Amino acid sequence: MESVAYILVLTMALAVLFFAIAFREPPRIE
Amino acid sequence: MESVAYILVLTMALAVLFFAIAFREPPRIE
Amino acid sequence: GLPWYRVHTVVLNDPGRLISVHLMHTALVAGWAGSMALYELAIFDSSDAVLNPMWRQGMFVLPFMARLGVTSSWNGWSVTGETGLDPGFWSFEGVAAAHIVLSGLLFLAAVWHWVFWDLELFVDPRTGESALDLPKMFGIHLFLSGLLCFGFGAFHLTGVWGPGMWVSDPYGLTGHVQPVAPEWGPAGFNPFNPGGVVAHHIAAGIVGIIAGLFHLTVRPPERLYKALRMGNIETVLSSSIAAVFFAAFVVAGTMWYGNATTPIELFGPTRYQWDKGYFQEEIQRRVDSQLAEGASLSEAWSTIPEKLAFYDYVGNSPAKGGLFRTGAMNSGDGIAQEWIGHPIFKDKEGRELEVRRMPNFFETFPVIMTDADGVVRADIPFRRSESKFSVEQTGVTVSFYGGALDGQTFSNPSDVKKFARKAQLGEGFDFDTETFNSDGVFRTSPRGWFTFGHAVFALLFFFGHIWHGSRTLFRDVFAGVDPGLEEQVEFGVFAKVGDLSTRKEA
Amino acid sequence: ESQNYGYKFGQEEETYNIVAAHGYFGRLIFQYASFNNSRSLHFFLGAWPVIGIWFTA
Amino acid sequence: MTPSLANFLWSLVLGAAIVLIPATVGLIFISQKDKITR
Amino acid sequence: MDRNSNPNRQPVELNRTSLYLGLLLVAVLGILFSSYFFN
Amino acid sequence: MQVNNLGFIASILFVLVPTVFLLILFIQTGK
Amino acid sequence: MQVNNLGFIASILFVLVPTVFLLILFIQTGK
Amino acid sequence: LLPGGEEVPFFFTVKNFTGTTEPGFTSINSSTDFVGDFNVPSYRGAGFLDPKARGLYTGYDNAVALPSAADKFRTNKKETPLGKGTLSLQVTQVDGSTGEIAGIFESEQPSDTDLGAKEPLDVKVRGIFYGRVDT
Amino acid sequence: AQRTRLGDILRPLNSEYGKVVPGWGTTPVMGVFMALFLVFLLIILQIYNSSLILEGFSVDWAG
Ligand code: CLA
Ligand code: CLA
Ligand code: CLA
Ligand code: CLA
Ligand code: CLA
Ligand code: CLA
Ligand SMILES: CC(C)=CCC/C(C)=C/CC/C(C)=C\CC/C(C)=C/CC/C(C)=C/CC/C(C)=C/CC/C(C)=C/CC/C(C)=C/CC/C(C)=C/CC1=CC(=O)C(C)=C(C)C1=O
Ligand SMILES: CCCCCCCCCCCCCCCC(=O)OC[C@H](CO[C@@H]1O[C@H](CS(=O)(=O)O)[C@@H](O)[C@H](O)[C@H]1O)OC(=O)CCCCCCCCCCCCCCC
Ligand SMILES: CC1=C(/C=C/C(C)=C/C=C/C(C)=C/C=C/C=C(C)/C=C/C=C(C)/C=C/C2=C(C)CCCC2(C)C)C(C)(C)CCC1
Ligand SMILES: CCCCCCCCCCCCO[C@@H]1O[C@H](CO)[C@@H](O[C@H]2O[C@H](CO)[C@@H](O)[C@H](O)[C@H]2O)[C@H](O)[C@H]1O
Ligand SMILES: [Ca+2]
Repeated sequence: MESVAYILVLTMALAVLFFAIAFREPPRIE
Repeated sequence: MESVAYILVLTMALAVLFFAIAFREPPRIE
Repeated sequence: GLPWYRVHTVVLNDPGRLISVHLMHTALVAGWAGSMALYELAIFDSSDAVLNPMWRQGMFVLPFMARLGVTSSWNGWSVTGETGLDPGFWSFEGVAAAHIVLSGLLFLAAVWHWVFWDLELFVDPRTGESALDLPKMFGIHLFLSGLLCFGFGAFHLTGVWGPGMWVSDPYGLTGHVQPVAPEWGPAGFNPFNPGGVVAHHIAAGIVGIIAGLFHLTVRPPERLYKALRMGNIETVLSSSIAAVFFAAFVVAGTMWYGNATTPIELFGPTRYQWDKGYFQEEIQRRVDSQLAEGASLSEAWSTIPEKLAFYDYVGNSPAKGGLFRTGAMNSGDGIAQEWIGHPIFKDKEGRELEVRRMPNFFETFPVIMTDADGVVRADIPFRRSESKFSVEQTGVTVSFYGGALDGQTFSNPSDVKKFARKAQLGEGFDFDTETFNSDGVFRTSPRGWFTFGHAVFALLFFFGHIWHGSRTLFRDVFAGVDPGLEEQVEFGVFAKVGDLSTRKEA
Repeated sequence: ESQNYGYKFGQEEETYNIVAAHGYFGRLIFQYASFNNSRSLHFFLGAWPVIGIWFTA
Repeated sequence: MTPSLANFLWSLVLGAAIVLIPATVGLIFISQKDKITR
Repeated sequence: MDRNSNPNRQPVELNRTSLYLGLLLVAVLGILFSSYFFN
Repeated sequence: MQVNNLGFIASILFVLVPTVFLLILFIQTGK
Repeated sequence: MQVNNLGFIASILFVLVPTVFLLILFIQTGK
Repeated sequence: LLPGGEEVPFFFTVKNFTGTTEPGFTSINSSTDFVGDFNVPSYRGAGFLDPKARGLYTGYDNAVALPSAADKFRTNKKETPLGKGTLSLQVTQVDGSTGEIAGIFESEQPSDTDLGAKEPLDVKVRGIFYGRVDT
Repeated sequence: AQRTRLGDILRPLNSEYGKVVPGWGTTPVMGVFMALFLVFLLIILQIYNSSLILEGFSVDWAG
């Protein structure tokens, strides 16, 4: 069942990549 | 090692009791 | 700000974000279905469809795939025991994959609908505010529900374009997916008739199409519009929660009692089959038929299939589990390996004796052996100071016919008492306990776990109906009563309760 | 916001309408089964489980 | 056609005729007689 | 298409008394159910 | 004692996840 | 596989505790 | 590959096959069935090394990665026993101009034991055959 | 309110918010259909309960 933990940490990393790209803090010139 | 989990949940409840008494939201008349 | 229990209320007047959260919920349900199927496939043992079927292994979503036509893996194996079968894409793995892809697509569509919340579709052109014509929405959704219901009945279940559904013999020995013709008579309301399920879906789909048309075309009466608050989406939430718990109570009942849609090869036997000796009576009928043809006892008992004897075992009854006895039934008694055969217990005077079987109610049960006319001839005594019918005292021997112990006779009271305790549980089986480290207490099947979940959810969803129905009907006083309300509530002032125009002035 | 923020600790006014409550409960059963006196009602609330627990003790 | 089917149909008829219909008739009658003056 | 700001947003609150009540509820539910989880 | 092998992780997560939810919501209050 | 019996709880807690710390600090930002 | 994902390697062979017919043959024709036995050597030779470098005439005789538990595994002792198989060659086509013969075969033989780690499975192989008989 | 092609196709299907038939409308026919539905649910419940036995089948796994 160690495969479940490996899939979970890899999925967490990929989901963080998705949210960090698609919902980044947008760069703004002020 | 199930005793560790039992001690932890009982300790968490007692600590919540301490913090809920000693550091409660103080009642104020406004 | 909002309390924690009211956070989702931000979508209440936001139809775009309401769609988004609906999409997200659906994405999560589809992703659960895919991931649960993948986990089950990662741990499913397909080597023995007789003594280790899916309901002994804790398989929850695999029987629902099996029910509607998906019976086979990519990796060779079918749940029907067949091998060498080509499912195409629609194996268990393909279905799980499709649900995972669907879940990803619905997640992406949720994201779009969250960001792009402010679509003009969602605004009344008369006013500027957001508005949903809920009766017209109902007509559209009911029409489509009727179309999908009719199509699932007429094409999928009939096999006209589709696989059909799981059907079986009454004793769960020959279960397979086949096309089913509808049954248009009163036997279409027999719950064990699959043709009744096909007829339902054709007729209710047709009625749903017709009712969709009415609801697409005819506006509500003003009395019903104001009475049921049809401009409030919470009224739809209340009535939908009501229909949903009705349906949940129904599926819990048809899971627990048995149905054409809950076959015993997929979910395990019912508790009522053990209660009435359903399988015992059939096995005995079959042996008696073979004895009437002229066979010997060993010959007659050897023709009983191991699957049929496996159904006649109390550890396969779903009323023997525990709330915190978790997992597969294989984690309980073990993985079943072989039927030991049928015991016949005889006393020293050659009276055949049957061990009284353990009922579903009893965690423990005394070992009692009665003769043909219901007289207790043997038992295992608790107190052996004044025992009169101990196995040792009555000279009980046991001979096995069929199975692993065929032709053997046991006379040691240790073995005879052990086989008596085995006969208490029904047909005796040899179990492998070291593979799953089985602890020796019975688990319930997927049938019992489904019934529990759905009975409990249905009961909790009654509260949700009453809560949301109340919040619909009492929305004007949700933040509190009017600051007056003194003369309206007094006794005798008005002829009608609460009606201001009916004042007596007396 | 939560309805509990409609009460201020130490406020002099009553936070609910006892007459509405009485007018509800005296129509739920009948008029004289309902307390119109808050002191009588609170006494009954105190007295009933105290007497019951005294008896079972 | 069975005795239990006949008893069910008679149950429908007598549930209407004993409970539902005279309650409906008496309620309509006493409502139209004992009206409220507004 | 424009990404317009949503006006239906509201802040969420959990006061300190509610936090103490929730933490106590969570702790006593753990106390109650831990023996059954261990079985 | 021969306890459930998932009992410890179930107990810790069953306590920890709502504890985390309450702490998150409390600390952000006043924003 | 005969893995460490504490490996699952160690991995989940080793991920979850700093994840919770970061989520707590992020959600309260702007107070 | 079997249904269930079990991969069965086996040493398909006709090594030292001796096969007799029924007596009373004056020719080779469509009724000639050579039924007999052949040797099946072990799938892995005695020079094969397992993933922990254990073998028969080479490699360790113990589990060196577990120094306090090195000799508690029965897989430390490798063996390569000689198995036996049955082969039926049924001739169905005889070209007497060139001495060519063709037909079908059914064969039964054990599978790979992986140096005696596991029990061999029974493998049945059916196919076709050709030969040239030198008159 | 942002316009989209699909929104323009779907717009007349969300344009009659609040439109009612005055008075009681079709409520009597609706009540008739609810009464027939209640009778249907009673029939299938009593069949499943074995309080209503019909010829041609038996409520059992064999049928
Ligand atoms: C293309 C669409 C599609 C298809 C073909 C499937 C197909 C399948 N799904 Mg998947 N599913 C889908 C979309 C789809 N799904 C979506 C969008 C979700 C997210 C909500 C899911 C979530 C999901 C779960 C959670 C599960 C499946 C499962 C399954 C399998 C069993 C289905 C079953 O028993 O249905 C049962 C469906 C019903 C009994 C429908 C009941 C509807 C009620 C009776 C009607 C309600 C009243 C009605 C509206 C009013 C009357 C109308 C009338 C008058 C006409 C099957 C392989 C199961 C499985 O085996 O998983 C691997 C399972 O557990 N699915
Ligand atoms: C030829 C036409 C035809 C045929 C053959 C069928 C055949 C069937 N219908 Mg369908 N039906 C049809 C047309 C048809 N229908 C049409 C035109 C409609 C109108 C759209 C319906 C609407 C309909 C509904 C709404 C239901 C059926 C059901 C059924 C099944 C009944 C057997 C069963 O399992 O009952 C079992 C179910 C019941 C006996 C109903 C239970 C009612 C409960 C007791 C009331 C609930 C009270 C409360 C909420 C519960 C609390 C209990 C407490 C202890 C907690 C069967 C497959 C039922 C079904 O699908 O069951 C799986 C069902 O519920 N039918
Ligand atoms: C209706 C839902 C449903 C049903 C019937 C089943 C049924 C089943 N599943 Mg599946 N499962 C589901 C949902 C469901 N599952 C979901 C959503 C997930 C994802 C988390 C899983 C993940 C899953 C896994 C990973 C496994 C199963 C397995 C199983 C089997 C064993 C069940 C078991 O041991 O439960 C035990 C249930 C309990 C001990 C009850 C716990 C309920 C808690 C204690 C209630 C808490 C009360 C609450 C705190 C009080 C509120 C407080 C108050 C203030 C309000 C069984 C066939 C197992 C199996 O055999 O797989 C083949 C298995 O390994 N399932
Ligand atoms: C389709 C079903 C459905 C839907 C769409 C809603 C929707 C809603 N409900 Mg209702 N409700 C339902 C069923 C439903 N409920 C049922 C079944 C019950 C009885 C248990 C209730 C009892 C109820 C109450 C008492 C209240 C609501 C409230 C609300 C509103 C805000 C809820 C919120 O912010 O939660 C936020 C919740 C959390 C942040 C934490 C919830 C943690 C739960 C306890 C466990 C998590 C569950 C798990 C993740 C998912 C499994 C559930 C699934 C198996 C069904 C929202 C309109 C509230 C309202 O009216 O506000 C105005 C309110 O006070 N509901
Ligand atoms: C304690 C039970 C209870 C209570 C207090 C309520 C209360 C409410 N319901 Mg719910 N409802 C219930 C059960 C309940 N309901 C059940 C079991 C269902 C079926 C699943 C529904 C379905 C439902 C819908 C669909 C709607 C409501 C609505 C409402 C609200 C308006 C009043 C109304 O329509 O009542 C409903 C009236 C009753 C429950 C009484 C009916 C009396 C029955 C018909 C007698 C029949 C006797 C029968 C022949 C006995 C034979 C059975 C035997 C053979 C087994 C209100 C909040 C409406 C709403 O939410 O508005 C915002 C709405 O749209 N209810
Ligand atoms: C549904 C069925 C039912 C119900 C409702 C009750 C109800 C009751 N039973 Mg009964 N009982 C039942 C079935 C039932 N029983 C059955 C089936 C049996 C047979 C198996 C019994 C056998 C039985 C016995 C033998 C006794 C009861 C007693 C009682 C009472 C217990 C409450 C009590 O004494 O509070 C009173 C309050 C207390 C005891 C609490 C004192 C608290 C102290 C003062 C402070 C403690 C502080 C704590 C340590 C720390 C606080 C936390 C924090 C501050 C640190 C209550 C009236 C008991 C009784 O009558 O008591 C006299 C009793 O002794 N019952
Ligand atoms: C046509 C057809 C078929 C329809 C039928 C209807 C019809 C037309 C018929 C007419 C005839 C008719 C109506 C009757 C005949 C039918 C019949 C015989 C009915 C049976 C009646 C029956 C089964 C009754 C038993 C159920 C019942 C309600 C029991 C009594 C309950 C009761 C007395 C409880 C109150 C007890 C009590 C101490 C009250 C206080 C409780 C309490 C502490 C509350 C707290 C509280 C109270 C307050 O006070 C306020 C303020 C506040 C703050 C507050 O906290
Ligand atoms: C155990 C206790 C039993 C309790 C029973 C007591 C009575 C229950 C009340 C029933 C209420 C039902 C809906 C409300 C009435 C209504 O629609 O408006 C009243 C309407 C229109 O009012 C008329 O309407 C006219 C115009 S319009 O239609 O309103 O626009 C208007 O001009 C006129 O003034 C007005 O009167 O009057 C009628 O036409 C009455 C029709 C009958 C009512 C339909 C109920 C359906 C149930 C059928 C059951 C049997 C079926 C058999 C199945 C096997
Ligand atoms: C993004 C994307 C994608 C992906 C997707 C994926 C990968 C997914 C998934 C998903 C998943 C994989 C999911 C899931 C889920 C799960 C769930 C949703 C669950 C749950 C839970 C619950 C709810 C439970 C609860 C409970 C408990 C905890 C215990 C007991 C009690 C109960 C049962 C209640 C793709 C590429 C395709 C496409 C593109 C996009
Ligand atoms: C969207 C796709 C992304 C990747 C997600 C897919 C993986 C998720 C888990 C589901 C896998 C289930 O698929 C199944 O897994 C098991 C476990 O390895 C495989 O089983 C394989 O290994 C086991 C033991 O290691 C052997 O006993 C078995 O003979 C062998 O075939 C099955 O051959 C495969 O069909
Ligand atoms: Ca004596």
